[PDB]
Amino acid sequence: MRIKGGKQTRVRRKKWLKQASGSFGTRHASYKVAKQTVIQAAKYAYRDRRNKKRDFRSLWILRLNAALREQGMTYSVFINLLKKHNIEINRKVLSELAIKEPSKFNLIVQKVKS
Amino acid sequence: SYINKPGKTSAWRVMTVRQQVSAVLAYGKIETTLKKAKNTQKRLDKLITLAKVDNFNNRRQVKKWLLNTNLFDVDQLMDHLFSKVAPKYEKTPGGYSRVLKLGPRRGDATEMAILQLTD
Amino acid sequence: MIAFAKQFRVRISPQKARLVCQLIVGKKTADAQNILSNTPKKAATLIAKLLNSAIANATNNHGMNGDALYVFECVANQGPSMKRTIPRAKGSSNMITKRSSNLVVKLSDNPNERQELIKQQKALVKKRVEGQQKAKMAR
Amino acid sequence: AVQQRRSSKHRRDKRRSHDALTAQALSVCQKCGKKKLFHRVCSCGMYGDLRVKKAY
RNA sequence: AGUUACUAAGGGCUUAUGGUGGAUGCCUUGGCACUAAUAGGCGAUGAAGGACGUGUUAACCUGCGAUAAGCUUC
RNA sequence: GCGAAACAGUACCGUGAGGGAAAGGUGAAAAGAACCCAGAGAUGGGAGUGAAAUAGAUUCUGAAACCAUAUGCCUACAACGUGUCAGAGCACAUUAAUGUGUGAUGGCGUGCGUUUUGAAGUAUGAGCCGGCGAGUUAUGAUAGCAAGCGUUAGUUAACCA
RNA sequence: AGGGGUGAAAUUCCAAUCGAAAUCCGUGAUAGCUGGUUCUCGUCGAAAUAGCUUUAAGGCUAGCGUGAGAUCACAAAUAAG
RNA sequence: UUCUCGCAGUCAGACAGUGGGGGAUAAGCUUCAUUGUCAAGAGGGGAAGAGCCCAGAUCAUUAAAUAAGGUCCCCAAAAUA
RNA sequence: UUGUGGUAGACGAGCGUUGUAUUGGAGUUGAAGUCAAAGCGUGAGCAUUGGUGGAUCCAAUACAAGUGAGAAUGCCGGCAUGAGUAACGCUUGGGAGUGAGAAUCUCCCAAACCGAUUGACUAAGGUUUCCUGGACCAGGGUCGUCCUUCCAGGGUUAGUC
Repeated sequence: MRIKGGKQTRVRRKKWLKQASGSFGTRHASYKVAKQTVIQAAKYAYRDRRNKKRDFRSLWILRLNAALREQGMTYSVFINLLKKHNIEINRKVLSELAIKEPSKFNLIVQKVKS
Repeated sequence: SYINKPGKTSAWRVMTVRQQVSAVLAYGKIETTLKKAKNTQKRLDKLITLAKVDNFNNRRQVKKWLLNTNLFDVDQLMDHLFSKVAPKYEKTPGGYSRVLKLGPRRGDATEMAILQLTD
Repeated sequence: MIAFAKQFRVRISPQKARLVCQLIVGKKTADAQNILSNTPKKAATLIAKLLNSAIANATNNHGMNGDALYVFECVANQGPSMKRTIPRAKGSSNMITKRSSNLVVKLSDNPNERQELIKQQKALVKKRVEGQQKAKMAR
Repeated sequence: AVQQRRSSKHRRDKRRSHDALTAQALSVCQKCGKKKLFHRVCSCGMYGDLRVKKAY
């Protein structure tokens, strides 16, 4: 009862190598190497998915504090102004996108006056 | 190094030069490697220069620069030279022979060239 | 416009013929003969006959103009090789490969058929998508 | 001394890039229809246009 | 003076064309295990087995044996 | 699968005892590429038989590793286990979908198994690719779950139809 | 002619190899030492401590983890006294 | 964290703190007990660091409060006296 | 409500392939295999389509595995790499002719080496490597028109050795 699994192994390696593409040179030509490349790429993609949300808030803090200190006030001042009175849910990204919205940031700065 | 080919030293080259000048005197045209023609041109021109005078001292001198062939002997080549070739080139100051670059050899693609002479 | 001619792997290494034919590829036929005659290579002799046979086939069998023909592309493929043994010092043996190369050439009479193959592939993918989408019509 | 790691196809091709050859020379012979390279004889029995040998 | 056209000797990515290798897929005058009946030796009248020879047919396999790739009786 | 489907203990090796090879598939009928051209021929191209020559004797197909080839894009101030998250622009248009290819440039990032307290490791193995490649069975016991029977029942070893 | 021969002796040679040649078998000898051991997923999930050992690389028992059952608050912990 | 049952696994630990001994309160050293970590579990701070600090990760978020820790720039992150 | 770090290790639930067996279907109006493209899946996998392809399969269920390949300094086979790199393993030229093709073929000429040798009778051995005609796929460390290479035809003769 000889049982051959050549076709099964070939199909498995084919579907494994189908994921790997666009590598450097011959790297997307070896099954064993491409396996490690795919696994490492997946792990690093998970890491980037975990940390991009971590760094985007800091990016928006930079991009908004630029405008704030251009008006003569730190990002800390804006956070305090939001904190004590008239607490808003407007996100740091959306408040950063208000820069992309013309004639809007002035409305916020005049509104937060107290 | 230890036992190997004996090489192609300058003595072998000059012996081949004597052989080839004898051959070209016998025929008047020789096809071979260009580099050897370049070296043998000077000696051939000197022999032609010494062939104009036909003096027994000069005969003895040129005796040291011929060989034995089947077309003619050393004496036969010498007398044929001194009879007809000597007054042929008595009017030009050198440049009695011309080397023309032929096509590369089949074997090692050596640049072939033909040495020829005419009036 | 191909007029291909094959020789089916005479003994020649690809490393030696690839560069020279790519140097000669992409030009007319007469100048190709002139430069190949002035080429001190075994590849020159091996390819002169192939070029002449290809020109003859294009003119006679294919009826091509010949005056507008040019060498379309080199394809110097992996021809089957030979394995031999050689004595080696200290009483050993070594294996050496005698390499050969599949010989085949293409000739184009037009500045195209590079994009015509693209048209053929486009028709092929269109028939593919047609076969895929008409399956959705079985509702 | 010996090679430690095997090279790559692209790297070996970049190395072999200098193995490529340049174009040859080509001159024109008028009386004998032929494009013979420069400072060479003509197969029609001549060198350049000066007849010096047999037509071979 | 400042931006990139244009550069690529060559290489890389994407796409397919052709080439080697017979991998995979399909099959089997082959091997393997058996099932049930027989049988369990040959040979000095010189065995099996080899070498040799034999053909309109060179050589191999095979058949046979100078009566020789075969005969006689039924 | 017998080493041996193939003229196999043949080829071959060691003096020699002895050890010990690989390989099957045209096609339906050769119905074997007639005729012509280049070429000394081989070979190739037309041409024909043949449904088919993606069936041409390398004759069921022709995968992977490998070799080129070019569509389009990018690369010659460039310190990256070579990629990720993005992304200008370019060329396209699919199992039509925030599409695909590709990336000037920004952020981030020192392989796989291995055994050790442990390796990006200057610890070891791995060039790659394709197949193949290593916890079965015979009996007996124990444990778990289910069942049959079930308070002298269950069950046959062997043997026979 | 190999628990043999041979050896102006050196553990020399015995088919380029020999503290005792090669060949086939017992034998698939043995390997506390190396190396490897090929589908997916879910849940729980320690130790490198102790004793013994012709014993320290190993092996046996404990403790520990895990799974099934029961105990199920008198048991066990966490705080207060 | 009780008992029984089945399957185990580990003894070649290391590091940091405390109390030590030996060594020299020399050694990233040895021997110990205790408190935590890695082993067997990643992350941020710590210039990058298995055992230090904060801390215990189903997955997706271009959402918020934060811990350690930090705010001239590289590099998000404040000033007054 | 606890939740979804985890090696060893425990436990549970499934998937893929072959064959057998029953119920089915497709198939020269194209099956499988193969390659490709821009799908579905928690994953074992399932597809869909294009074409090679030219006759086999797939779907549902139990039973049984030469059943599930990432390494074993794994077995074989193929392929690069190194790399046009060292070497070509004790050596010249000219003429004429042939040859499609001349450093390598033939003939002639020379030059050079040994000459108690690079001489010759002949043994062991090789066991036809011998000769002629034709040719040069397989080897000639390139070369080949030639070779001790291949085919065809011949060839060693004893009373005194």
